Amino acid sequence: GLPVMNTPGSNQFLTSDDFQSPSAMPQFDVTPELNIPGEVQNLMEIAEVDSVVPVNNVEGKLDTMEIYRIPVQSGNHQSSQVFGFQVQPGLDNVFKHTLLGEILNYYAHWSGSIKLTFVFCGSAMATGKFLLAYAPPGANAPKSRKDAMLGTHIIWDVGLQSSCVLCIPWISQTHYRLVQQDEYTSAGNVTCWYQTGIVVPAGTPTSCSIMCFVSACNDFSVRLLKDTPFIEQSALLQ
Amino acid sequence: GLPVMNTPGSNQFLTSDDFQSPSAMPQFDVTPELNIPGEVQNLMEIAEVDSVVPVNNVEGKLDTMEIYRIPVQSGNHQSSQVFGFQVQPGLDNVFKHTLLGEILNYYAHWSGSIKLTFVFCGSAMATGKFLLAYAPPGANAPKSRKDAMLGTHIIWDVGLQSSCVLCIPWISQTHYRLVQQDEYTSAGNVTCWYQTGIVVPAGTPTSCSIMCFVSACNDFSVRLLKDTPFIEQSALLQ
Amino acid sequence: MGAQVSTQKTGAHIIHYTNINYYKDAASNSANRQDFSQDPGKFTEPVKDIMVKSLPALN
Amino acid sequence: MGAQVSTQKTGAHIIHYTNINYYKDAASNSANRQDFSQDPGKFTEPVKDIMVKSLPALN
Amino acid sequence: MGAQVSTQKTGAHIIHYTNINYYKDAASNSANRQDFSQDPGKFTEPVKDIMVKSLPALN
Amino acid sequence: DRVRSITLGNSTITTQESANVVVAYGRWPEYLKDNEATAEDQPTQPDVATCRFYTLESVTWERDSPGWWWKFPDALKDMGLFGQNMYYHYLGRAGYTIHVQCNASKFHQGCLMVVCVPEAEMGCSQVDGTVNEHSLSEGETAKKFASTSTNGTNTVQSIVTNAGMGVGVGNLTIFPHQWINLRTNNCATIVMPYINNVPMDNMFRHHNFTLMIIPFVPLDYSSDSSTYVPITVTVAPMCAEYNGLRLATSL
Amino acid sequence: VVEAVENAVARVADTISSGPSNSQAVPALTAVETGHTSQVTPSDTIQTRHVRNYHSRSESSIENFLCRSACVYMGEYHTTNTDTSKLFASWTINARRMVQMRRKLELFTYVRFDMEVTFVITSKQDQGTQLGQDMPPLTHQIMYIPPGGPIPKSVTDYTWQTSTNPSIFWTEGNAPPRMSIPFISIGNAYSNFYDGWSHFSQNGVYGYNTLNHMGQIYVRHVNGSSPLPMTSTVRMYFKPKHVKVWVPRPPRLCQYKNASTVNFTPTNITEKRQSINYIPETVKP
Amino acid sequence: VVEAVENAVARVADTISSGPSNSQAVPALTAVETGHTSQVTPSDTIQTRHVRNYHSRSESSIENFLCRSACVYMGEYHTTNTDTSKLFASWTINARRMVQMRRKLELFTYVRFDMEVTFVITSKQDQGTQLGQDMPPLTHQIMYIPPGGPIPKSVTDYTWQTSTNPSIFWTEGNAPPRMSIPFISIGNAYSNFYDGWSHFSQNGVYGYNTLNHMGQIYVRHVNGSSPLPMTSTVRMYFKPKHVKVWVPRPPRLCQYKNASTVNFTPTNITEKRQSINYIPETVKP
Ligand SMILES: CCCCCCCCCCCCC/C=C/[C@H](O)[C@H](N)CO
Ligand SMILES: CCCCCCCCCCCCC/C=C/[C@H](O)[C@H](N)CO
Repeated sequence: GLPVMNTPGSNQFLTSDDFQSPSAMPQFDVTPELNIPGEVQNLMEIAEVDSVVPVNNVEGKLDTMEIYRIPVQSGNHQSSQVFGFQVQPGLDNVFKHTLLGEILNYYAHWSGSIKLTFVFCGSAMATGKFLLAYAPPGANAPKSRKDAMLGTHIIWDVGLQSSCVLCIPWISQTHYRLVQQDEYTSAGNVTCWYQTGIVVPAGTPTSCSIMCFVSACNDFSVRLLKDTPFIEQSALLQ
Repeated sequence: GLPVMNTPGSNQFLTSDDFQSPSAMPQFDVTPELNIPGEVQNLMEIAEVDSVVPVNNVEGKLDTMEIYRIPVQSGNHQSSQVFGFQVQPGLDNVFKHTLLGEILNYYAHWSGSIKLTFVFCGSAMATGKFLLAYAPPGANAPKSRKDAMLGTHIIWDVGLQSSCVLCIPWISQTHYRLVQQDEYTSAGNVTCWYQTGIVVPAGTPTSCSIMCFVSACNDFSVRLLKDTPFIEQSALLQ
Repeated sequence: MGAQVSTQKTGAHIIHYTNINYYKDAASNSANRQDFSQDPGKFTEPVKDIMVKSLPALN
Repeated sequence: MGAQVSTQKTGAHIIHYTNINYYKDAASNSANRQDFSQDPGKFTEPVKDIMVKSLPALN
Repeated sequence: MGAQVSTQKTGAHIIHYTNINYYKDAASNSANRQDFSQDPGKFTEPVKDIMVKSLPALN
Repeated sequence: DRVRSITLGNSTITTQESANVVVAYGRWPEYLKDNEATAEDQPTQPDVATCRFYTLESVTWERDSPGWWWKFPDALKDMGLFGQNMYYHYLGRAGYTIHVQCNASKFHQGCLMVVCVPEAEMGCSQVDGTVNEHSLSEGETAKKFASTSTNGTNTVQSIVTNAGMGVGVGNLTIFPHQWINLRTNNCATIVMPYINNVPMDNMFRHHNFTLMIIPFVPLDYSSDSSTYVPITVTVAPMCAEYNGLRLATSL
Repeated sequence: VVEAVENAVARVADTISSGPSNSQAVPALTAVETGHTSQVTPSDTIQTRHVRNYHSRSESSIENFLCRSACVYMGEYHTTNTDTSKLFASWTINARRMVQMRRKLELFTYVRFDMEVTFVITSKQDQGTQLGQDMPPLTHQIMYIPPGGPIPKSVTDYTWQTSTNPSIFWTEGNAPPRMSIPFISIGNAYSNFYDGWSHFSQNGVYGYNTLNHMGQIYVRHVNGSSPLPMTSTVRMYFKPKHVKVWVPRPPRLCQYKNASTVNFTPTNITEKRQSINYIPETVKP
Repeated sequence: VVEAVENAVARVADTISSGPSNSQAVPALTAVETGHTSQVTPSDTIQTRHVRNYHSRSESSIENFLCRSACVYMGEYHTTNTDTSKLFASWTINARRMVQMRRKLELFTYVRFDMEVTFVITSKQDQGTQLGQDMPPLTHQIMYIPPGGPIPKSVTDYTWQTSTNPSIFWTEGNAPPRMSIPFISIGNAYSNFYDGWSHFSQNGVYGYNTLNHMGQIYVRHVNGSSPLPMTSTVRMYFKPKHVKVWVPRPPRLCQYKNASTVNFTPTNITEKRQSINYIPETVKP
């Protein structure tokens, strides 16, 4: 026959290869294709859908809906910070079980801009203004409205439009950051402060709540597939 | 299937082969190429860069900068030789740890012309002339200026231009010489003598030094890769 | 011989490959790894009246 | 079939070979051994004002 | 695909074969068995003045 | 042919005894362009307030001097608005013009090597130990080589023949470099572009390059010539860019 | 004949340069109550430079996400035993017993594809006081039985004739066996979730086990041998190809309980931290 | 379809004929202080004949210099033991433990390429007083784990399911396994030297170990066997291809000390001789 020679790699089983293989059912006739609504072509399509963030993940609230609600109230509370958290979309407890974090945890590298939407769920007679700020890394997190004022920020005015969008832009020295983030690939923090305060008329509740959604922008991508650490078993039949 | 027949060499691992092989990461997306300064395309490019030669490699100076300095002085010293050494760019102690020698020690055969540059580092008021000579092999090394005068030489006059270049041309019966040189592939020697002498005015130092650089010319090449004898270990984790 | 020649995956800042099909069933063919389409508006913008994004959402 | 025919390495003083790519990724291709370019002036002549080599360096 | 077709060795009183080169070096090619040249006069007739063979050698 | 003038910002350098100028790898500094950028926010470009000559402190070249080195950046983190911009941003980018000055009479003799070394990672004088940040750099003050082997905790192994890196010092000519030969010239000038494996980086965490000054031929003079001979460094950043504005960090 | 096929790579969008602004356009104000996700970019909210982005979303397509071999079953069987049922292994086909592949597939409501099936088979000498023998290489038989086929009773049953069932014979020491399977379901797609019953009176079997019905696998030794006992383990690996999926779903939060149901134990939303303001200090001397 | 590709060989420069001269052109006088290397040839300094030079600089290009397999790791692991951790081998990936490949790569500051990885695996019967058995051929599993993946605890850990991690299974007696790996780094090139810190306060981890982070390798036996003990050794070989390098550096003079640092012991510049004039006599009767 034709003379040949086998190279290293013969007779191995690589679980990510792509070869041709014989069919155990010759000439099988498959069921025709139906046009079902809602066909998915890329995982990033799921990542651009907003989902609610459990910002209030403190002790005693991990199994209640209060985990999603950020509290605010009227009176002089300018010195009190509203919330703050790190920007670690795949590692921090605040973000790792949202849709975006769930998609990221199948991968090792991510890149792109992130959208945070904030919605105010008070009565139609409450007014107020908030300052939403984002600080790139290199310094400690701000401890006052004056320090946070120096970063990338937006001043949200509550009105007939109930939702404001803070965009976190991709500011990084590398093209990609690790999903398992360390000191070297850090990305900074987000904080919120009272810009004026909440004012209400008589006969209205004085305490209110704000909610927060996260999603990915149209410049976002991931790479380097891996197994997720969120599912496990001890034996078969599970 | 198609009839074939296996030849000698099947199922071996040759460490210098070149075959195709399956990828364990299908469709991975690599980081874009950046245009960094200083791209290297050939090892010979490193060999044409001058580097300082430790000509004064005698006992007591192997760990000091004095190993690089050749001493000269005023007065009647015509009978004293300045320096001399063999032309063995990959084997002799004088040359084996310079850039050119370091590149050569990864190879077995070399060919081409060599450049030696000499720079005078005395005060601006010192004058003098030197004779730089190269003798092809076949005889013993000259013992006087008169004998060395008969070889390939240049008479260097110290002036506002501080550097003189002696070129050693490729004179050989074979196309290549062994990096591990023996009697059969010898190449000769270089020597230096006082042509007139060093003269200085009052108020100036009387002793001075000369330095020497080596590099390869534009007709130079090497072949027959091998491992180098300058690095070693006793166990892993080193 | 019914060969197909198509381009390889490379980077940005001799590159094509050939393929032959050997089996009579298309369920024996290798995976389709080089098709990259999207339609995100199906999930992110599923509304009847178009929203401009420079205009206010309501009113 | 997307074959490439190029010349073999020989000496100086029937000589070409053929190649086919089998895999979908270019990281699976064999080494690029037959490209010989140089730019030594990057390291040997990195000066702003050009030096003629027949003229004196200074003055 | 850079194939070569040449004639086979036969006798006297469907006969050709094909070859492909697979390796990048010509030192990997098979032997050159079908080249038959001669120049015997180099050893049998190495004289300055030509000798006719019908004429006497000397005189 | 020997005279030169260099202007940057509101600063100007003249010289009458120069040799030539070295452009590190034939590449002049330049700004980052769009098909090579990754960070998305619009950057700031101060452009005359940062791109100008700053002069460091001088050293005294004695008859027995092994040599000196500086680390860049972090030698310029307290120099005006360049340093202030370094404090407030996460990412920075810049090239440099370096100028070294040392004058002496026609009766002195000596020879200095001036070399720029990218990514000069250094070793500790305890083999199973690591260096402190203070041992690598004292800001605008130079660190000093030794003439013998060194001891001590957390300090750099600084015998001048190995250049703190485990190589032969006479090979440092593979890098961008010039020489100051006291009979020939009195200054050296090197233009260095931005050299990294990423388009931008943090200016506190990473030392981009080291400047080394090493006398190969020691300073020597006779009866009553001047004894005090100083060396001076002056560096100017070029095409400076910053990204990622937030509150000022603190060391 | 050669035919050129052109591949179009799809890279992500660039960012455009943007300057100051003072107008009535309000890109940042929205209303989530509509069910609409805002399509704003950094260029709408800050000042930006122009960037040419070359990144590609190639490794997050469905085909590249799903086309990787994964284990779905492991089983053991002996060469000699006194139980008559420990001499062969058998199971019902699905992808519900190993959690990684199951959870990955369950991000979508409906799926359709072909499969490439690989088997990995290993053997071992059983522990004993008397060891040492000279056995020839062992051979293995794998038979697939669609529903309604006769079932083997032992290792010498006539049913191993495999006249119409597809089988694989294999010898130890060679490369792992492999074959490809087309999309075989009486529906237009496989169903991962089914909120219904098997009986028209709204009772009987609930959920997934009503719809699958894709036969069984049986595996035996062929030698019929072994003076001293030995054990073999077979493992099955699945790889889907030519994929299509519909109707994405939120990923599984609770841990799996069994292979027949979606039953679970209540689990928290995430893990806790000290405070709603807490963020750790990392820049310290 | 066939496509011809033309290869250009690059040979070295010829030498031109040159005669006597008496002029003001001084090719031999230069000034090294400029940082410039003189481009003089023999024809500028002596009288020369014309030579047609046919030599080529083919074997000193970067690709031919670097494209050769080299060992980078060796490890051992047993079939049976009482330590539970000596039954598998594992390590963190780099090229810093074997000095030859390390020094060769370290002539350049930055490098970028693809890799071809080969494994060589051997086994042996452990020394004992009672020898002699009949084992089937041994099988080996190699699994690669990118950072963040679950880590195996033993040889029967669930993590060997390798649902998403790439693995190789192999049997003794066959050709050595092989696979190719693309350029995988979050930067634009691999970095061999890094003069910086991991923490923004200029402390923490110094140098190379800040930037690499490229996962781990685990290797085990598959049979789960061996009445009598046995030992296996695995060795890894790297070969780079499609190479690019930047910023050459002087070669390493001192001997290496560890794999995390550049630490060294002071070493001499070269070895000594008797005198600055000494050259041995070789032409004697
Ligand atoms: C002789 C060896 C033959 C091997 C027989 C293997 C056939 C396996 C059954 C074919 C159907 C498997 C396709 C996937 C099944 C489920 O629909 C999916 N896991 C998701 O629902
Ligand atoms: C299933 C077997 C898979 C084998 C996995 C081998 C992957 C090896 C890691 C890939 C990265 C290696 C590339 C070279 C690494 C370093 O950058 C270089 N040694 C120089 O820095």
